[PDB]
Amino acid sequence: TQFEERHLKFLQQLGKGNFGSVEMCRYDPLQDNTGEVVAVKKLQHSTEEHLRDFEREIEILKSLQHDNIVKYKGVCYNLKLIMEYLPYGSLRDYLQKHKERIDHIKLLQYTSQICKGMEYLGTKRYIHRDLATRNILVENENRVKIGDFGLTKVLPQDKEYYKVKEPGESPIFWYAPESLTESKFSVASDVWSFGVVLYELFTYIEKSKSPPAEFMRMIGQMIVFHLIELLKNNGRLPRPDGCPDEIYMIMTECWNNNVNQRPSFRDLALRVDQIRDNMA
Ligand SMILES: CNS(=O)(=O)c1ccc(-c2cccc3ncc(-c4cc(OC)c(OC)c(OC)c4)nc23)cc1
Repeated sequence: TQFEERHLKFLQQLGKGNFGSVEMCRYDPLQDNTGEVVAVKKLQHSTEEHLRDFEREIEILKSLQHDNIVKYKGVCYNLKLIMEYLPYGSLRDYLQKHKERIDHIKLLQYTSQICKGMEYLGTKRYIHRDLATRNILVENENRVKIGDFGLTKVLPQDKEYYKVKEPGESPIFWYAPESLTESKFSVASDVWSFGVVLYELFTYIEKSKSPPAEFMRMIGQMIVFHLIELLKNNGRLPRPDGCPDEIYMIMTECWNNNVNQRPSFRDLALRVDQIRDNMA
């Protein structure tokens, strides 16, 4: 689980997000082109503050072992996080690319896996804070994984929420109202954002239907102010084209202004699994 920098061969840039950057590399310590391909995450620019967040992120990933969470492999130290490489990339891109070939039953299979991954985080009192299809990865056609933990926090021992306000662009169109108004993040705000993930899936990532596109439409520098007002006024993302009522109702329940009335991830998984069965 200690990887030597000299043996990591760069192949391509996989993405940037939240001050981190990820590369596809081949780890080839025998220098004979037989090593495995791995994903390598590094800081875009290493502050001492950002370095300390990165170290906690590594600890979090390392503590997670679950079929629907990307596998930690080790570190390389300019500290680098080494992970398994998932060959189908981000669910956001995969879904868009194969939309004509992925049915509702398959979306619910992915939805179910995301819920189980999230329930597992919950058991460790981890709050993901960045649930979005762009952060979900595809291992194969039957299996997705939560694939990034850059914003993930551990709840204090004595509170059910964690207050945090970072510099940078926040993904406001996936945020719960209380995250926008009070900077409070909790299992319940992860549930809110999960409802946005579910919306993303059922729109098949159609560009004009993205959460920023739909909310901007509804609002017409103070964008956060008007987003807050819209949500307090029960403005919501619409039912996606083709989305059944019972699935849209899962979304609308995740999007409760009342924090304590949102479903649990365990109940989300049950409902999804039941609807899946009914469809099969
Ligand atoms: C969305 N946030 S991010 O861009 O910083 C990011 C990028 C990569 C990963 C990541 C973390 C751990 C394992 C990964 N395995 C494969 C791919 C991946 C593979 C792709 O191709 C097969 C691809 O398409 C170019 C892609 O685009 C985002 C990501 N990405 C992996 C996590 C976050």
